[PDB]
Amino acid sequence: XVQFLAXP
Amino acid sequence: RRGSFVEMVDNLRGKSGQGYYVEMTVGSPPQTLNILVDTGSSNFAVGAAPHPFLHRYYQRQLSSTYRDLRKGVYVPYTQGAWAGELGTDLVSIPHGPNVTVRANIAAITESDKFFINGSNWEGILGLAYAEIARPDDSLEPFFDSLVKQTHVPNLFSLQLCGAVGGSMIIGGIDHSLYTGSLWYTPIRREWYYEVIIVRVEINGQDLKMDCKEYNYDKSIVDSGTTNLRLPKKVFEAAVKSIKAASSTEKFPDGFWLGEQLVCWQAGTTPWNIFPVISLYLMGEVTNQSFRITILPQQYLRPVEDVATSQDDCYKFAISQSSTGTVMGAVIMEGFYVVFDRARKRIGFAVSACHVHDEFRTAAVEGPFVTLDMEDCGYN
Repeated sequence: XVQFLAXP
Repeated sequence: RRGSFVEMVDNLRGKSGQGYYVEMTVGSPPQTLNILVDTGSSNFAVGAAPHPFLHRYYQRQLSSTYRDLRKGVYVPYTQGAWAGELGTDLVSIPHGPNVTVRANIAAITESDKFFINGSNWEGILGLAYAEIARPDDSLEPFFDSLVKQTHVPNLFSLQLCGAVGGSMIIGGIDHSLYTGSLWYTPIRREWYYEVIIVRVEINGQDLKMDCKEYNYDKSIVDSGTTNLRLPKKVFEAAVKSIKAASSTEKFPDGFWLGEQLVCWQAGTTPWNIFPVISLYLMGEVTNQSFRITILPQQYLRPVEDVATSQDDCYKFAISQSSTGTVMGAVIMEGFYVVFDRARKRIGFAVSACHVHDEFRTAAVEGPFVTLDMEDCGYN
């Protein structure tokens, strides 16, 4: 696998 | 003889590499859902419409206490994204603290690469701070609401047990979950749970990079990420050093890139040929640090292999990042981790449940002397 917050 | 927080012990479940989840009860009458625990974000959200990978979902029309906020919300992750609708409703955690709070909840109506086929979870609980909440920092995160509405102390702790289970103690610390001492590192800033890494060693050997590289452009503790992720330059030097340390055995280039698996006959994995890895963290006193050390049992993850098979297959679970260091489950599974929000610090102690063997164990040791640690942080 899990890949949790992105800046997009 | 049982501790005060005994009813919270073993309240987490999961499938390896698929996150850890806790049961949460929402609405009135009760609708119980499995919720992924994610210290790497700040939105509480739940599946609220049918989806091929969901066995159950939140039915707002059946909850008499549901309140529509009349506002859409969108959350993108490193991988995955969902869109939904904001509201509030009553929320309790059956195997958590004995309180009920009115919380913000995002009802997920559409998603892409978010839910996982057969993971058993149906939503996500973002445990980080308001600064990174969507649509903005005015949307109070679950843990903020809990602390504001109730007596529950502003602290929680996580014990993730790899292979899947563990404990999330809310409002305190359970001493049966760890051995030895707790060592604390300051939370540099309240957005993600950001920390400062001051040195890295592979089998006792210093990687010898400028500490600024370890934290470019941030270092965070994130329970919703499987891997230990490292900035590109750090990843390359680490792989170089891990290869050199395990040289009595050869693996294809793609193994180190996570693109190829290697499998051993059941019960024969040569753990001993892989080195241990140590990260030193900034301590609570000037020029003082401590180190946490993990085993290959943490950074080589088994891939199921659900049905009984003759072969134990593994993936290398350290990978590269363009967004700084992420201490994911690979790190957390070795340790009991205390998110001490009240004192702006994160504690680490050796986990009572971490996977190890008869020759080596994960470790937390200090104190060490490290100079100029303040300069390590990205500005």
